[PDB]
Amino acid sequence: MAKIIVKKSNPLKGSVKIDGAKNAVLPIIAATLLANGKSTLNGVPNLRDVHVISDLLRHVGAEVEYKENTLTVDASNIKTCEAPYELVRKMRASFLVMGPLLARFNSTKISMPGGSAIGTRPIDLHLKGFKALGAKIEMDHGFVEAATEKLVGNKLYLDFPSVGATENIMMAASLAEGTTIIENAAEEPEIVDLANFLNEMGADVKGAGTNTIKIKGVKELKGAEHNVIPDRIEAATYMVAAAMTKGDITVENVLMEHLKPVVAKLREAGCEITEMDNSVRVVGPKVLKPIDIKTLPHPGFPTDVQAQFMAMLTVANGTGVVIETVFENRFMHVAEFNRMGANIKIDGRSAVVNGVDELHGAAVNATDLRAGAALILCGLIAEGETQIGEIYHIQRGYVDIDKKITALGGQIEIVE
Amino acid sequence: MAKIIVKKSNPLKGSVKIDGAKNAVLPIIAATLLANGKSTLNGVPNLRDVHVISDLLRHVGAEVEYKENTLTVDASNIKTCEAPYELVRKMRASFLVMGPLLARFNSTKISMPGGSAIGTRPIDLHLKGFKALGAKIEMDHGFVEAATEKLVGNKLYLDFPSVGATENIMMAASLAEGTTIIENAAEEPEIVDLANFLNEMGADVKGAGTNTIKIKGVKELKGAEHNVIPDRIEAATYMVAAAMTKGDITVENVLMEHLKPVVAKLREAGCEITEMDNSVRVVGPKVLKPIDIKTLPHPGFPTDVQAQFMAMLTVANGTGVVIETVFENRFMHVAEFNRMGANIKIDGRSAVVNGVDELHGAAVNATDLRAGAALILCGLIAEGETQIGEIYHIQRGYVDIDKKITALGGQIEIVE
Amino acid sequence: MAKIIVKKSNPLKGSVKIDGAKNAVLPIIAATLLANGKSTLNGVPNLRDVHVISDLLRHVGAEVEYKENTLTVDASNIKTCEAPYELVRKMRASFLVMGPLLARFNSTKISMPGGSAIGTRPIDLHLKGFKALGAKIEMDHGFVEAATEKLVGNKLYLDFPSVGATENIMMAASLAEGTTIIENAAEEPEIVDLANFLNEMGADVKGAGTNTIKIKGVKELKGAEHNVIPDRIEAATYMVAAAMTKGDITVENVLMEHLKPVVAKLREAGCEITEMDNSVRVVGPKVLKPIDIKTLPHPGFPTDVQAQFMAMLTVANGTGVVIETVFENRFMHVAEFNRMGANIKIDGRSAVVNGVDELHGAAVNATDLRAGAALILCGLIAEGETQIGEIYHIQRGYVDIDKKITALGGQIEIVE
Amino acid sequence: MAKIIVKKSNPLKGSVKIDGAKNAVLPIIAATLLANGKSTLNGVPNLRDVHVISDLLRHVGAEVEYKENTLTVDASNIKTCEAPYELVRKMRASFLVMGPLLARFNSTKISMPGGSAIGTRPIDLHLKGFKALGAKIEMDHGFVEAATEKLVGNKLYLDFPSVGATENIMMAASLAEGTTIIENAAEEPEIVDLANFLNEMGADVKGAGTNTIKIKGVKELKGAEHNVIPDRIEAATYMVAAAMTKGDITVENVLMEHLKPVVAKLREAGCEITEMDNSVRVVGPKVLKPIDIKTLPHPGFPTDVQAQFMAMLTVANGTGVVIETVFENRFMHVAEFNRMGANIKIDGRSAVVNGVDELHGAAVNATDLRAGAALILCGLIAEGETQIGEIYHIQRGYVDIDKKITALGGQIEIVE
Ligand SMILES: C=C(O[C@H]1[C@H](O)[C@@H](CO)O[C@H](OP(=O)(O)OP(=O)(O)OC[C@H]2O[C@@H](n3ccc(=O)[nH]c3=O)[C@H](O)[C@@H]2O)[C@@H]1NC(C)=O)C(=O)O
Ligand SMILES: C=C(O[C@H]1[C@H](O)[C@@H](CO)O[C@H](OP(=O)(O)OP(=O)(O)OC[C@H]2O[C@@H](n3ccc(=O)[nH]c3=O)[C@H](O)[C@@H]2O)[C@@H]1NC(C)=O)C(=O)O
Ligand SMILES: C=C(O[C@H]1[C@H](O)[C@@H](CO)O[C@H](OP(=O)(O)OP(=O)(O)OC[C@H]2O[C@@H](n3ccc(=O)[nH]c3=O)[C@H](O)[C@@H]2O)[C@@H]1NC(C)=O)C(=O)O
Ligand SMILES: C=C(O[C@H]1[C@H](O)[C@@H](CO)O[C@H](OP(=O)(O)OP(=O)(O)OC[C@H]2O[C@@H](n3ccc(=O)[nH]c3=O)[C@H](O)[C@@H]2O)[C@@H]1NC(C)=O)C(=O)O
Ligand code: NA
Ligand code: NA
Repeated sequence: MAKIIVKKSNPLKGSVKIDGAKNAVLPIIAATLLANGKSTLNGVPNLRDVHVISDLLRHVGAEVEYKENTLTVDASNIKTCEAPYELVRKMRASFLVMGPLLARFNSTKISMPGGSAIGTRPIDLHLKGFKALGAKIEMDHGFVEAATEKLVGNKLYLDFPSVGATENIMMAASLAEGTTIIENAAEEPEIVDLANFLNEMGADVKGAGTNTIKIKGVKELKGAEHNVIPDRIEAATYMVAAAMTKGDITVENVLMEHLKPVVAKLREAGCEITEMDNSVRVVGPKVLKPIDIKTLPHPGFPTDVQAQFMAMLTVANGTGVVIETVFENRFMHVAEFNRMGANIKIDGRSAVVNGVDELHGAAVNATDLRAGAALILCGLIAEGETQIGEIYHIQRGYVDIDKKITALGGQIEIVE
Repeated sequence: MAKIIVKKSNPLKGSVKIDGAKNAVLPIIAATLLANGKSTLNGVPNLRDVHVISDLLRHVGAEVEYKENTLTVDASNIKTCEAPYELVRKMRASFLVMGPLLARFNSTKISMPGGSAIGTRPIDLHLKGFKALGAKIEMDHGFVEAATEKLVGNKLYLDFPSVGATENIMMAASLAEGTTIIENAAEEPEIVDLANFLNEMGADVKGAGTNTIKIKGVKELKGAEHNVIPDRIEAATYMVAAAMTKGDITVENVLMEHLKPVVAKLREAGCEITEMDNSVRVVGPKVLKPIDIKTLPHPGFPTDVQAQFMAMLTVANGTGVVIETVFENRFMHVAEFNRMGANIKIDGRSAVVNGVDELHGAAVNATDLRAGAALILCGLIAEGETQIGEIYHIQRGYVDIDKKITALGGQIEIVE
Repeated sequence: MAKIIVKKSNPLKGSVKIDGAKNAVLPIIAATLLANGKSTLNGVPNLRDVHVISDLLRHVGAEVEYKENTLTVDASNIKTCEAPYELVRKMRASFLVMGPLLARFNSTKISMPGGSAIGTRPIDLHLKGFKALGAKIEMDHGFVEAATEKLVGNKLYLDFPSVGATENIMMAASLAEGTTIIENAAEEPEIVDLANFLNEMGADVKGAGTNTIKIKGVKELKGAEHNVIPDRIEAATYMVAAAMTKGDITVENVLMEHLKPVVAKLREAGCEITEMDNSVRVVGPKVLKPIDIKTLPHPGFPTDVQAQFMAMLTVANGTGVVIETVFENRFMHVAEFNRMGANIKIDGRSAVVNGVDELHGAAVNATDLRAGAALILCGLIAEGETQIGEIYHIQRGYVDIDKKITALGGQIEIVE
Repeated sequence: MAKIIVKKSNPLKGSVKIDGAKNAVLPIIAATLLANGKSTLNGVPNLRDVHVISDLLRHVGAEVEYKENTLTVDASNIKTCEAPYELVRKMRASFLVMGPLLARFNSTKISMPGGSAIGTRPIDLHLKGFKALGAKIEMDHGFVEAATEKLVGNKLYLDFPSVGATENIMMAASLAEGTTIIENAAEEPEIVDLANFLNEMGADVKGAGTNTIKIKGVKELKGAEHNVIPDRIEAATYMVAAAMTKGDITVENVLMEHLKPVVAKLREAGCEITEMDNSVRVVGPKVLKPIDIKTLPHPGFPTDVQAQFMAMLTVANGTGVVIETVFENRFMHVAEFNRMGANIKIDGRSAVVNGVDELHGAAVNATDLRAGAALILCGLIAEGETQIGEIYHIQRGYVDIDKKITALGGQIEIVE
């Protein structure tokens, strides 16, 4: 089956346009279900996970049309409030329809996400929020059912500033009676994009991007046009590629505000970075300085760039430490980096990376979306040729990574 | 040497006035050193750590006067910029004079804090910030020296949202040339109090209490009058005491905004809590419901109430899990709780508490400030009599815990 | 693709014959490569991993014949000393030919194992041992090459009592010049079986099953007949099944010595166990008592029975804690147990299991060999019907689990 | 109060005689209580912990005489079976009288050890063993009481190969009716010494030093003469000192068998070591090679030499990783090493040591016995002068460390 073949490449040089954020668009597509009427989402990346959640909206009865980076949804006449096992198994962000459906129909039944490549990932905080709003929860043969006679706003506290739980609870609260306060909310940029979209539909959401979000429920929402924010993780991926290849890359169609920790850590590693209004230029250092990273809730260093920064550290001039506080098992890529000649040792949530002279091409498997992209970065600097398998992991969340890297001068090819 | 003797007590009932926040006043006292002139701090708790940092200010040449909860400082004619080993060894918040002194005199030499009861606690992020402002750092025989020809504002990123580093860097940046941005800042309420005080002295600090703080340096600051915020951890301590003793306590002179996670978790445990403008009433449940807590940066659950909530969980109706993400070794109290008949097992950063019928009085030692207070809470509900040793831990950060608990109907006595 | 369908079942009752140990036979098959001549292995389980390593022996030029639980190997005329990427990727115990090949031909090149379902699993200790014997090591594009002018016995210390490293080093040392001492050796029963087989071929291996193994190299080894020990993990799997289903099962063709920790922990959980010469009877309790387990090197509790004991604990009468010290990510099954209604929370290497009334059938995926078998145990007691996917994990290491459970009265079927 | 002053020293050269093992003698002194009659222990180190447990034996009514490294005990006419809070608080090995007293009198009451400098250290496995022998356990106000109508031999499984629990259970089982089997026993050399002493008194203990110990109870034991084994941790401490100071030291009166992992790791670090019958010569390398250590049950690397090897690694030529699997909080020394200019970062149970050019003298505090000795090793190589406080930690478990290091050419002094 399919492989990505990467060869030792030239320093990457030129411009790359960044697509719309996967992780903004998935909850915003779920949010269209809140509205009686038609929404228009612009800047939608052409990704498999977008098509899967589109098919979930079709399954519950919304009218969905995608073309040329615009997705329309008419949720006027939703029929059903069940998310079947196969769709949640394919893509766990499916779970984000639970909030909207519960809010629109007072009842929903959603397959409970199972194992994940990057860890045991419970959805307890989502359900905590729904119960605080007056939903009763029960489990039936792998499904979780939530039903109420009406949602009522309430104060609720998130034990962890969960991105997903913040999204699900915000959407449910938008149509509740009264005022909801989400304490210890996720501050991620995608949370702000979602809130903006809810407000464009007629909601009253304040505080998004802060530690506390206040939602005053409205009786009804209407379809609206929204421009999705740019993919900050894709941007970061190309910024790291510039660092690792000692290249010079302008990343176009980005928001600097959303890239703060990545910019800071790349500068600490030796990069020369120029921040502009809609773009950032990254020039890689001649010698990579070892740095440490610790993944944390935004605006701490993002776990979605952890594997990619680890890959950069494998040829840094010294010892770097990576600490993963957000996910349990997000080190499955380490053994693959080691096949390419890295010197990485893990214990618990920390990985000690001892920089080597260079990596050497080898047959490797992507273990997950961000680690696969990290193996592509390894393959750009590794001597010889790298063959990456299980490439569906990559293809589900990066638009045309082969074409974008090809246009920056790298040697990469998807073969079937 | 001295002991606190606690006996099985009546349910606590009545009102308790909360003192000024230890952890607000210590950085605000350090901040008085920034000003050429005299500051007046009202609501200063009469605590040993206040007197230690006062003596540190005396050592560098400030004029300090304390009386009846007001502290005045005239920092007009500071002489010296060295913090000696004995003062930092006695109280590690001593380290918070480094920022002000560096800013006022362009040079400072500060003993580097050593071991701590609750963990290995580096000060690397403080120094990261100072270097970003143009300070050169070097180590000399246990001291860290930082010197510059002038501080210049800069963007800097905190790998962890460190309370202390946020404080130290904010104070240094207040007199720097140009604009400093602290990304991934601590959002703790004490950070806001400090910023307010800097602004009262003439500074330009915006964003405090958010994830990003922007400081535009000014050439000079002037002494100002400030009212310190109330001690949110002391308040929480009494709120827990109400829960554990099945009492009914009004905590006076508090800010509900600062107590959000404690209020939420006590309500989840079964308490009936009434939030008012300057006070909160806590009525304890008849049966404590087991809850889980996870310590996190504000507004996540505070590590300073972790031991005290653990103590509550030792008689809860089931199994609770405590996860300490902020400090490394903040479980030294567990063996002492176990001497009183708790059923607690730890591995790594998690403690599994299996609720028991009741605790039984025993001879125990406080291991640190918040754990000692937790042993007092255990002793209020434990059968018989509890004798607590190493009480200096407690006395350094609680005002008259014997008198306040005595006025709420508990049986407690300090003996010499 | 294929599924195992398990339904709520009767208590299991009757006898089950245990097959030969997967984990004894794989290193013993690698060890046949040491001998110039023909070996005969009896009690070989008819498992996919046996056929994969057989094909690896074919690839290097040994003559291999399997029939009716006997495998013969003639290693007289080995041709090549390379283990290709596809065979090691399929089955990482492939790596165990490195020791024999290095010893027979003074040179070997072996693909370095990559990611594993249950953790990042380096092979550094294997290479440490080979270097101590005089091998030079280098990496070439995912392969590790080891070559010497002659192996010479030496003292070497294992940082961890690695099963695989102990096996690989013992086999290499059997043909070395002089005496090797392996300090901090694995004491697992499979290590003793291997040593016995080496001695049957003419080796001089003493201390196997103790913390120190002394090998005096011989110039040549000869094929021998060996009876492989019974599969202690398969036995344990059926013993757990008896406990969980409240059944009464005699496990036939086992060695009690190898089952000590499993027998002790099942008795602590409430089982009535009768140890006999070649068999053990397990009668399950009416109420399962919660127990804690901590995985450790033999004779500590085996990590290969961890998932299966976790599954038992999901319906125990209280709270049990599972601590995995041997493998990093061996909790991927937890999310699947949770889909079936378990109440499991993990942090770091510990899992807190809060016993529930009963499990409920659901669609689940095996994540690995021992966890898949654990999902079958869940499905026997879960209400309704459980559908298990990714069943190749199970089928690679259990002989006819459907037929054996069917003969004990359970309802299970493999469908294609 | 008292300090140890160490100055940058010459390479250590000469011979040092090692004393009797603290950790052998403490359980062997407890074991004298088993015998009706008089025991004579030779090679008893003149240590405070020896005098504390001697006073515990006096408290229960044994006749104890110490002189010139011989301790006699007549346990003929024991009166009482209670270990008071003050003696256990002073020295937690006090707990090891519980087994003997329970066995001699069928009843005992022992204060339950509280907090410890190096971790939360439960005694649950001790009690598990006693209950398996027919003892009923209950807690009374910090004491644990264990009583039976008679101890009866039984099989019991240790979840962890606890040194203390193995000792306590072995001593209790020596006078039980029938045969006890301890599965997953501690294999530490001190366990063998104890068993030898029990057998010298008339017991029947086999398997000590293996993973399984079988005790056939006898009705009565008689006082015997015993020669205690040498202190393997003291020996290791001086061996490390040779490595760190680039010296050349013969350690006299040792058993090489007990030092295997320390010898292996020092050789991996670059030392030239010569093993002899009663002694070992260690010559330190010119450049220390970084190594990793992982603490484990014997014969894995001992946790009691972890701090001392960490100290060696602070000036090694590269990055070493220390992993502590045995104790929870055994990193309290790290902040003190950092005051002396080390570069150590911890997360969870792992410490990353990044070797520096040299350490620099500073005021430091011992946190515990083995860490204090490690600070002395730091002070021998640190530039200038090191002042170590809280020296009682050191003095309780090292005989005349000042005099022994002075005789090897180091500059050290205890001042009062
Ligand atoms: C890996 C992905 O990207 C992830 C990204 O890594 C994380 C962190 O920034 O935030 C999103 O996941 P998420 O919403 O599942 O993440 P969070 O809920 O913040 O999870 C972080 C931590 O919270 C825990 N968590 C989350 C929810 C909950 O109810 N309980 C809970 O314990 C998780 O198990 C984890 O330990 C992204 N996904 C989307 C669709 O936005 C992906 O799903 O493809
Ligand atoms: C225990 C105390 O209270 C503490 C309270 O527990 C914590 C957390 O809320 O915030 C203050 O400490 P702090 O400023 O030292 O805490 P933080 O800097 O946030 O430390 C949290 C975490 O960050 C780490 N940290 C901090 C600074 C740094 O340069 N590097 C670093 O790794 C710490 O080791 C720890 O793992 C309080 N002290 C004062 C005077 O405000 C006490 O010092 O008495
Ligand atoms: C899961 C399997 O069964 C496993 C079983 O779980 C373990 C533990 O009992 O022992 C065998 O693996 P193994 O030989 O790879 O296991 P070990 O080497 O003991 O690994 C235990 C620990 O040591 C570590 N380890 C091992 C070798 C090494 O060079 N370095 C290292 O750090 C591992 O990563 C792990 O953390 C079994 N496999 C066979 C074929 O005997 C399987 O491979 O199917
Ligand atoms: C630090 C000391 O030396 C120690 C030495 O570090 C350790 C490890 O080698 O073995 C002796 O302690 P010990 O008998 O208390 O140690 P162990 O019982 O093996 O403890 C190791 C691990 O097992 C745990 N443990 C032990 C007993 C128990 O019932 N439950 C339990 O969980 C401990 O908490 C720890 O995590 C030494 N003490 C003596 C008097 O022999 C000291 O007490 O001064
Ligand atoms: Na844990
Ligand atoms: Na770690």
